[PDB]
Amino acid sequence: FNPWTDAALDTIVNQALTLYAEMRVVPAHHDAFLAAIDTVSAKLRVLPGFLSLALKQMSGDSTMVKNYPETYKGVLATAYLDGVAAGTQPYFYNLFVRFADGRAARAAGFEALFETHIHPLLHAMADGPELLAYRAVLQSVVAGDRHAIYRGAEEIRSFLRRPVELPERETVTVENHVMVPEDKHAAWEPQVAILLQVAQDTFEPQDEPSGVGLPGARDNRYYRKALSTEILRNAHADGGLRAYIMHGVWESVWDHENSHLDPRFLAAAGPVGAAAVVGPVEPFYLTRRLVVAD
Ligand SMILES: [Mg+2]
Ligand SMILES: [Mg+2]
Repeated sequence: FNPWTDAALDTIVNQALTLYAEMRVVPAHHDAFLAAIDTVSAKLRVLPGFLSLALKQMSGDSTMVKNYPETYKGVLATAYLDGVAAGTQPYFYNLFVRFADGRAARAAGFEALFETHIHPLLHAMADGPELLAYRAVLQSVVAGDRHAIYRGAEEIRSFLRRPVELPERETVTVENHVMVPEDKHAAWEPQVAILLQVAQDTFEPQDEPSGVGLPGARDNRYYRKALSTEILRNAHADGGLRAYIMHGVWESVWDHENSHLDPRFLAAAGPVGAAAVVGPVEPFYLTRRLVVAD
């Protein structure tokens, strides 16, 4: 069940494809792991049809995605960073490798690169047990930012060529993970797309003069607009379930959490959340590497 093999990759084509991994890395292997990612990204960036690569460290967990009462807002905002600072958790890293189309993805030989450079570092200490990675191939269904919604294959490629999450900007990424019944997913996708209009348009206070909003805080309901939103579908159903990630980038944890309290968002998300039979789980991430094509 490896979706990164030649054969798996043969089965898919004319749109952006993301090779995607969720990994755990222990401190003893961390420096080597980042060196390995840098070795791998140098090799990938020069390949035909390569768009971007993002390495994101899980930093906390959204509570407002669950619609807990506002007293719980942001209480796990930095909890994963704290686990690294306590040594109680490994590093959790997700990797996004975006290609122009299936031919580019297929040609890239990513599985080999991963096996050579990254796989050997994904073990605990003794040496110890292998920490298994989640692996997927993901399609970008629809995407958007503060100015426009991107629906065509080429418009979405272009969006993926200019990621906003440059590490030095200290943006906060969210990945809202859900599974929808496979027999419902086609009908559901158009409902999800209204979330991109909400993301493009909504902020608090609504009259903020720069047209972006004010920074969120624990003690207010303000927020700046999302920086970017992208709907990722797993290219392969998991039997009767289809996995999605609503991939968002925000200026801060508080902007995100406060966005979830806005009645405009709640009204639009209600119907979308109705079809989710697993999740939502929506962690926070910091972008540790961002690499674009040469
Ligand atoms: Mg090139
Ligand atoms: Mg969210």
